[PDB]
Amino acid sequence: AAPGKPTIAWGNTKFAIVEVDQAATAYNNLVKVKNAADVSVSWNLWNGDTGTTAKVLLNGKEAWSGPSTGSSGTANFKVNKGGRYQMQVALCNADGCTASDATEIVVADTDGSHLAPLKEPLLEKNKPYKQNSGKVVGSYFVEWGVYGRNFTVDKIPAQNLTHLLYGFIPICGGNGINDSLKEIEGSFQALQRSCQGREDFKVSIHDPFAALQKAQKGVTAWDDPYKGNFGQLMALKQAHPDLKILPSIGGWTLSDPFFFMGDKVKRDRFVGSVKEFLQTWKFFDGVDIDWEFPGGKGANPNLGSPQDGETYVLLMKELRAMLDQLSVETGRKYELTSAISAGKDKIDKVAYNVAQNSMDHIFLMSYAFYGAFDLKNLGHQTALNAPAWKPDTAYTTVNGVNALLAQGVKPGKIVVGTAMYGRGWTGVNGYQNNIPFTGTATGPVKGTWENGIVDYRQIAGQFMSGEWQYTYDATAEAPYVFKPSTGDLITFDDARSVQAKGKYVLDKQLGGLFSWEIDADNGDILNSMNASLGNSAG
Amino acid sequence: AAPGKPTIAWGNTKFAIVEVDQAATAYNNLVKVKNAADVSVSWNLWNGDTGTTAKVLLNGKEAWSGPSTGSSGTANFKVNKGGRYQMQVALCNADGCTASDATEIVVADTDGSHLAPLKEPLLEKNKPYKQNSGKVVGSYFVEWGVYGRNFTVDKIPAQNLTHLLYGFIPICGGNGINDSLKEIEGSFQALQRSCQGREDFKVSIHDPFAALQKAQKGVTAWDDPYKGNFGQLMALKQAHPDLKILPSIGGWTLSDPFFFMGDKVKRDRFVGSVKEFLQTWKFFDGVDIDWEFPGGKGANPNLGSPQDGETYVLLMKELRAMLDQLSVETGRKYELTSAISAGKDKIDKVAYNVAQNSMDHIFLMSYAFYGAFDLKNLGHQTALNAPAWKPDTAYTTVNGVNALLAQGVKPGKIVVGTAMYGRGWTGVNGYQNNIPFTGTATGPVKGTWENGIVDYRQIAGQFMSGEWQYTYDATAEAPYVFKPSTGDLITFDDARSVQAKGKYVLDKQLGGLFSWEIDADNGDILNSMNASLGNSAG
Ligand SMILES: CC(=O)N[C@@H]1[C@@H](O)[C@H](O[C@@H]2O[C@H](CO)[C@@H](O[C@@H]3O[C@H](CO)[C@@H](O[C@@H]4O[C@H](CO)[C@@H](O)[C@H](O)[C@H]4NC(C)=O)[C@H](O)[C@H]3NC(C)=O)[C@H](O)[C@H]2NC(C)=O)[C@@H](CO)O[C@H]1O
Ligand SMILES: CC(=O)N[C@@H]1[C@@H](O)[C@H](O[C@@H]2O[C@H](CO)[C@@H](O[C@@H]3O[C@H](CO)[C@@H](O[C@@H]4O[C@H](CO)[C@@H](O)[C@H](O)[C@H]4NC(C)=O)[C@H](O)[C@H]3NC(C)=O)[C@H](O)[C@H]2NC(C)=O)[C@@H](CO)O[C@H]1O
Repeated sequence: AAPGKPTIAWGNTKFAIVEVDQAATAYNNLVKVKNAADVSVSWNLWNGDTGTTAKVLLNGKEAWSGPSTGSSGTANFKVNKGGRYQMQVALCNADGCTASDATEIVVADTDGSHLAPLKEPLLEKNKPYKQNSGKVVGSYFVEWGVYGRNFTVDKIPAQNLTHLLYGFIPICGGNGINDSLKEIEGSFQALQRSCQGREDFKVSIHDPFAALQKAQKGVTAWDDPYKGNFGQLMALKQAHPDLKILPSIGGWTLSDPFFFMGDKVKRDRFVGSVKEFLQTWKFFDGVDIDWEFPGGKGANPNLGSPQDGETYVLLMKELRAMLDQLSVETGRKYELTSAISAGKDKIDKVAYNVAQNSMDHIFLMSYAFYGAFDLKNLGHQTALNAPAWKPDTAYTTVNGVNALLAQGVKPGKIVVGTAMYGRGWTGVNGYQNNIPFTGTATGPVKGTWENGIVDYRQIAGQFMSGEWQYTYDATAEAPYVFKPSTGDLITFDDARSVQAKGKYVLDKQLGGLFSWEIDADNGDILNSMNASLGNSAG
Repeated sequence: AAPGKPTIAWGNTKFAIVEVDQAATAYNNLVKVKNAADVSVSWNLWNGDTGTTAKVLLNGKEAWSGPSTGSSGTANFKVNKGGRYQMQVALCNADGCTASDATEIVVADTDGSHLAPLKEPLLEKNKPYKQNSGKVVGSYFVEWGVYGRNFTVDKIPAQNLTHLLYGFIPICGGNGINDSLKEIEGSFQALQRSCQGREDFKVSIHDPFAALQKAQKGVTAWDDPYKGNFGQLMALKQAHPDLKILPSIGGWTLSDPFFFMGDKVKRDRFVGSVKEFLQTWKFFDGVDIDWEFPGGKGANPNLGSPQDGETYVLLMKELRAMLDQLSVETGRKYELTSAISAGKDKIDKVAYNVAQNSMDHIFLMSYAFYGAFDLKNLGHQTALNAPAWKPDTAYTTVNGVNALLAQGVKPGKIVVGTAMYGRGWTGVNGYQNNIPFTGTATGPVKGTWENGIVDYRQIAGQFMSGEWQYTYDATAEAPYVFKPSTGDLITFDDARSVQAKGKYVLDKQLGGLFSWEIDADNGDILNSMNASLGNSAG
């Protein structure tokens, strides 16, 4: 007669292809990529003949087989594809095979194949849009926003985006390489801990706790291998297979390392580490380079060289070559983007007409044109055009787009920036004809998280009432609120200025719109980005 | 400044003092009693000075301490008491100690200290009673009832009992020692597998899957160490701290080994294994001996000796001595009981007037007086008295009680048996004056699970309607149903006969009532046991 029916032993059923060390703070030790997950299963036979061969099946297919030598057995084998499997133990003899009931086993991987789709309801004022315009609709999500700002991946209105960028992936390096981090308490040290034993110029993760270990919706079980932002992004990719999720390298305080990349030894090491990062974290779809900025004038006053433009063009061509190789290895399309200054003095330091051939999209940072960093020359921080009182204004969106077009950049590559936050000053005084922008300020406006910067949510929630004046400048295409008693002035984007940017993109055949930063919107800004580009509601 | 605040690493938080091998079918390998659980905790420090000393606290008390030498650490230590603890990791230096948030850890033990109370709602017709009569209200639960009968520990109306007996714990032994098991397919083999490598005459668990591994309400997590009947009984003891839960050794098919216990070498080995079993499974409160029966005439026709009475008295005295020692070692009260034949021919083979001094209670099996085992001499199987048509009837409850009293047994030791099932015959014919008990039968009645035996639930649900006659014999104090067309006759207890037994117990100052078997009642029988003994509703 056939063997008796085995009973699968109680035991762990959760396994991973990319293992995470739960007691590691250095990136080198934190993740281990294997070619396959090590899986184990045991069984007991409470009644009958134990058979002569025991097998482990996954969805009916043999993953292991060996001699059946007693009432209990154990099998160890490898599983090289992530997902959930119905696993059975079958005992066979010449008279037949008898299979156990199935037990589900989970085989984790960083594409999120083991995870349920994170498909959460839209919050605040976000309304549903269908990405059918063919235009980019992007936004940045910040790693550290999960703490005070309490804005996690399950709160991103993901169906309303084509591109979701993660700021920021740091480049390892200590003294003289990431000195701009020292301006932020504990930040430089944090990177040195993450990069312990790791060469400089290789990428890492700045805050491994936020990126991978903090419990978040959908990834709360103790043995869920990937938690934090990366575990939720993987689940988000299961929910939105076409959303492009790009890791952004750099930003204001993590850009110093780019200034050393004129040394091809360092550049090659960096590019190779980006390739490894994408092989490790499969939910990511390319790389965004946010170098602020070629030529200097970024956070570090001691960096910047006339050689930076060349280095930027080389870097893009080599990134593209690496991504093209990864692309054919995997059958996937990988994207290469960059967030750049929108000021013509900085644009002119790079030959974008050449670099564009390596890039899918150029995220023109048409924001922060003005702000509390300059208390004497006030102006709209993210306007489309110059204002009527100063038609010579250098820093406007159109001027940055025009600088790119004048180099020969194709219009379709250019993605216009929208601000989901305002910049502002306090004590504004000595202005003429009721236009506060003609005076000078005494300091920054009180921000939501930091001086001189205010979330759009707070502008709409608190500064559109009481003594606050509201004006929409139709020449510049920019809103601003002003409190005459304290002289507080805030410049930002609102639904109408975003609609003007969107119409401008469609008229000039530009690539779409992107924003900084997603946690600060209440929905009004992203709704307008979507509507103004022609995306159908629903 | 004090050290930074550590983050407890994700990891297993469930540990056990008595470990269970998930891939073991032999009792020797299945459970491992340790003096303490091996616990482990790891931690990372994402910000700050790591301190110079790291400590693991349980409810604020140090369980481990060692030098803090880096950003991550691991501690291994022992916990010798079951329960749930709030565990913290603190990093200290001369300037202060900084403790992590707490993480609960579970330390399992077999008293059920790690489990939530299994306090389930009464089902079917069971109504709530308060054990305030001072009388025993007992019932047996069968290990194998969790399969076809689907009657699990969460279905026991536990608040309505003083004593819950578990049938049955087997005594290891193969050929010539447990031959009565061979009458049940796979049963003898099952015991040989459980007892592999274990000496004969030591106790074991007959079906380890039902007793410890089958998922049941309250004990379904893969890493819950104790599942099955024993895990639920532990949780039941957390819910009913005063309920006495006794393991019963023997029964109809596991009694053969007792017949060899005239050899003190074997008897001592048995008693020592009972002590070990109670040290291992702390939720149990003593031991019930169900030897059927001293003198033979049990399942095995080749066993029985005139020496059995002596062996029984010795066994009880030695069990009592072992329990008295365990009792003072633990501060607990342990009970020693026995289920015995109620026929005077069998009672007379034992000097109960002597054995009673070692026993807390005598469970008089005043049932199975008659049944399909004898097709020619029909009669009430569990009546209080003889019927009017045969006032010389030997097997009645009163006669068994009277045999005990005549030896000198104290009335308070005697617990009267009630049947939660009926016995019956088919083809009953040749009876006079409409009393079916005067005829003879052609075979057994069709049972619920086995021939000639019917659950009371089924008697009430199916055989109290249609062609079935119902009669209550007030002389005997016994109900019976009869189907004249097929000649099917069933004898059992009902609420009224149980009330007569209960009044009899109170009148004669007996110890209380017990029943066989709890899964077969729909609530009517246990309700009456409780009411008739004077227990207040509620
Ligand atoms: C003496 C003084 O008055 N000098 C003035 C100049 O400083 C000034 O030009 C503006 O200069 C500031 C630097 O202080 C600069 O603002 C940095 O701007 C970048 C964007 O280009 C920001 O970075 C990106 O966006 C967010 C923030 O918006 C970053 O946090 C993120 O890392 C980056 N990524 C993305 C995708 O957004 C920096 O955050 C920001 N830093 C500070 C300190 O604010 C403006 O870009 C400069 N503007 C131009 C047009 O160059 C000049 C012009 O107003 O006036 C001089 O007087
Ligand atoms: C030739 C023939 O006709 N002989 C008749 C005799 O057999 C007979 O006496 C009765 O004999 C049967 C044995 O066949 C016996 O029934 C065994 O009874 C015990 C209880 O005493 C049962 O065991 C316990 O209870 C349940 C069952 O009710 C068990 O399953 C459990 O293991 C035990 N524990 C508890 C707590 O309950 C046996 O299950 C049962 N076995 C069978 C096969 O049914 C009766 O006890 C005998 N009665 C007396 C008074 O001795 C005799 C009397 O009717 O008639 C002869 O003719």
